[PDB]
Amino acid sequence: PANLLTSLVRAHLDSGPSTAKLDYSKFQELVLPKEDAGDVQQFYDLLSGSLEVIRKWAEKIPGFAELSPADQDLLLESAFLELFILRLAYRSKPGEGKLIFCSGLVLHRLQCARGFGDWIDSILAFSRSLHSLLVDVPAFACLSALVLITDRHGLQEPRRVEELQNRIASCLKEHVAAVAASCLARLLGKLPELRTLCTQGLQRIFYLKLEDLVPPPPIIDKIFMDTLPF
Repeated sequence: PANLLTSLVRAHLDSGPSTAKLDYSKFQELVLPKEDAGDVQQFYDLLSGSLEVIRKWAEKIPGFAELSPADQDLLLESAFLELFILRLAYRSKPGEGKLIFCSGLVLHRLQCARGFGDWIDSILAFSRSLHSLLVDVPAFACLSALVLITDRHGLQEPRRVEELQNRIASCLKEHVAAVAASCLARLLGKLPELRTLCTQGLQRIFYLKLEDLVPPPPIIDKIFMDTLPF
């Protein structure tokens, strides 16, 4: 609460690199002057890097393993892209065009751009906007959880998901009051912006599957296919 807040913080901090574990060996500060196979493979590799991490993070959210197994899977699948983006935006340093991935790998915008396409600029724009809110770690630990624990079509126990959402929203509300209510509304406003960004992700994967230089890994492909409402 209390403990909830602390459990949520501990789960967030254990899901990402220590500042000490950052890896700059591939980082190129000046990128020399048409997407190829290596760019597409890296795109899928970067996305796949978060899969196990977000799963283990979710499992540490109190209540989440008390949802039905099918609702756990559906929540994770539906939120994956949004969670990948939000955590990336928050971890990264958009004033330097530095992307920081959950493995600790650091890359410059231009080293990713051909894989991600335009979407990476949209993600950096959202990241600079996220950074201007100066969201502290506890608030972010709640927000990220709220991205995951939210209503989706096909949940078996939507009310229990709603109750867990309420608990976390309450936790966040109280925390924001303690530290400092339009801040709260500003924070919460990032959730719909994130969805709209997730859409450009689905557009980029669609384009890549069309192009078919390298196919998406099975797990990313499944998320894509299951998250299509047609």
